[PDB]
Amino acid sequence: AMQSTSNHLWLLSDILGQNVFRGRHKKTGDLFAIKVFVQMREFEVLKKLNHKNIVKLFAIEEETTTRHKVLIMEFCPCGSLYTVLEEPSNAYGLPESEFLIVLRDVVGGMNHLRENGIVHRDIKPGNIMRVIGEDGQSVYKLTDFGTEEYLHPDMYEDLWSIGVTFYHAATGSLPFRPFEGPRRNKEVMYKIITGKPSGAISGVQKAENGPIDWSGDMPVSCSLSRGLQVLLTPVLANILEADQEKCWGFDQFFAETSDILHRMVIHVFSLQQMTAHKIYIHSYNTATIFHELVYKQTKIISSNQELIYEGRRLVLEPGRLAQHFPKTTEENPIFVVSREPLNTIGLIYEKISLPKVHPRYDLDGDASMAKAITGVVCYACRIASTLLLYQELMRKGIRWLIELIKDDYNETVHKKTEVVITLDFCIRNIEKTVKVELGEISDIHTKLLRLSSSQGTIETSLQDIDSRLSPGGSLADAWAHQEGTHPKDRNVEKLQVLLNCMTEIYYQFKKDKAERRLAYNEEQIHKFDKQKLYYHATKAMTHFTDECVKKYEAFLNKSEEWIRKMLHLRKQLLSLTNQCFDIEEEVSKYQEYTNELQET
Ligand SMILES: CC(C)c1ccc2oc3nc(N)c(C(=O)Nc4nnn[nH]4)cc3c(=O)c2c1
Repeated sequence: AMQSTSNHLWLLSDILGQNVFRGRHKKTGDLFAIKVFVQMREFEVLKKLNHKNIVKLFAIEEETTTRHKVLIMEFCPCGSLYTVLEEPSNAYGLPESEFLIVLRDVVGGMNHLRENGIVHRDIKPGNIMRVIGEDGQSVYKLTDFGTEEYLHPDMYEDLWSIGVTFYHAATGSLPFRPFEGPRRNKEVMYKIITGKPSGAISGVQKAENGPIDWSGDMPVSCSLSRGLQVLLTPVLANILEADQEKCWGFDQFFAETSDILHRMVIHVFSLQQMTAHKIYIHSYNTATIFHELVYKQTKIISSNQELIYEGRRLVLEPGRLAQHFPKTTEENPIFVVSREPLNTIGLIYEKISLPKVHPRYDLDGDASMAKAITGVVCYACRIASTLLLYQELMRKGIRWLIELIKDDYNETVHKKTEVVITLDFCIRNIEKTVKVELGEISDIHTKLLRLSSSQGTIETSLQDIDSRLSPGGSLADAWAHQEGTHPKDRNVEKLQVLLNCMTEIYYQFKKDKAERRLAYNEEQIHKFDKQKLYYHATKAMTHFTDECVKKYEAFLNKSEEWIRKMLHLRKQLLSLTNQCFDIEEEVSKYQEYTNELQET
């Protein structure tokens, strides 16, 4: 039993959205999204609507048995944005690149709809479908053109649900949540929106009939980079208040969003702070503004920013455009160091624990619980891989920094030889004439011998530093390989195994919730795997805090000491080379003084 048309057919079991059925064409076999329910104009005008971010309405037919108006639309095997947000890997926010894709498609689609003049208003993650492009990345489209959670305070009685959708995608949770959720606390919801704190974007009621925790910045669990949060906070803040006097409008919205989308990414890893950062800078900006953003994200003075890339010093000309910078990834960034002592902070993340498991056999409660806990383990896996990444970037940055310091030492050796050759060829060229009026030479020797003495002290204090830049010389990078975690331990994948187990159990509970009840056998399987879920999560957190976190903190403290040692050595070597330059010119005051007398 199924429904058919002149060109398409569909089964009622393959139901998509509740109606829209997953159908096929009678002559080609290609799958289509079949929609089964003045019109003949407003639909044919929707036929011509062609865009990358718009679900192409293919045709309009009439069903066989009921003669209903059936819409032949494009099929999207992946689902909607809401389906993507239901996965545990996005329970605390989408990945950064995926978020940029969502923003680009949403803006690029709504701009086309405004060029054609179609207001959507009800724009939720359920109205944004996701397909797979020919390149592999996702492509999001609009289709159905409000919802109880995405309504405007005045409509609750256009740029609002867009902001709520962007916050939901960036943080994994809704911006305005009462205690018992937007259900019986619905009035609180209204009181939360009419509280319009202007700039703030978040308000969480963490107690029944309690207060509302307001916030203007994104939560710590947000997986976006700090720079992307800096550029994203005002865009949401200015489109989330009931005042039409203080609303941006689509012109300012599209302008600022287009400003964000046109910025290339520069990966910069603060080594002395052990903190990774992404600088969003246009391709036409100069390196001065780049140092400005690096300062605004790391508090490092622009003139003190010394950059390292691929094992070499990197000098950025203040006028060099950003698009001509070397291409950098998350695993091959541009290390920034400074001569000023910097505090060793490390990674900042939200420390979440395991929510307790309930014994009540509840097909809905076990589903929501499994979703929450699996999202927690996903966050623990993300932070685990991020800590491993910070440790490896730390090892590469240190192993490069020691070689850079040794290069500076080698240049100091060059200048030292330049001073020694002149010192000898000027202290003995005078003794050539002495062995043939006495104060003019005695003073010279009493100064040149001082020069050779202090120069010798520089030699000893230099060979001491070369002894410090040797293996095991109270400055070797050997402890970094023998402290924190490594990809050899395979901790990220060790957590990802239990993550796949808990994800399979979660999906099976998602299938068990659709069924209103289970048989006895399937019930006992549901309970057994419900306990195995708790065992998997407990083992995962045990392996996370008692192996990844401890090693990371040991490596971090050790790094905090080695940073002090390295800064000390850098100041010493700088002082020594400076004591090699000012005496390089002090021997220039004597090489031309008496060695060249005046006589016809
Ligand atoms: C249940 C999930 C796995 C899934 C898989 C494929 C899907 O494939 C779709 N392909 C479309 N073209 C539209 C659509 O155009 N509009 C629409 N339906 N419901 N809400 N919006 C919707 C869907 C789905 O739901 C869907 C879900």
